[PDB]
Amino acid sequence: GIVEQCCTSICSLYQLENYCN
Amino acid sequence: GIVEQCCTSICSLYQLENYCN
Amino acid sequence: FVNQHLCGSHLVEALYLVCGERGFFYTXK
Amino acid sequence: FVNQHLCGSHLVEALYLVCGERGFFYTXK
Ligand code: NA
Ligand code: NA
Repeated sequence: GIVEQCCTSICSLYQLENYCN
Repeated sequence: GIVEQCCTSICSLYQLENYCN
Repeated sequence: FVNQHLCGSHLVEALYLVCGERGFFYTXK
Repeated sequence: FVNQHLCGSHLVEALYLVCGERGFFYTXK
């Protein structure tokens, strides 16, 4: 999930935008 | 929506919790 | 902190604090 | 601001800034 991808690993714009509605 | 209920009017815990997963 | 006008980042912050490990959805405008 | 470790309120803030008027969903743990 987002924590694994952005908190415990380095986040990316690419990944963040997957959580926009 | 949440903006109408919590931003342009006064928010409540009751309303906020409706947006928790 | 919840019983006031909450806009933008202030509203997101309140959702974060209230919802905790549940998470939340923020859908505006 | 997005290319780093982002946790908790820091992550919510990044979602808020990136997603803008779209809004977002935050589902952790
Ligand atoms: Na609290
Ligand atoms: Na920006």
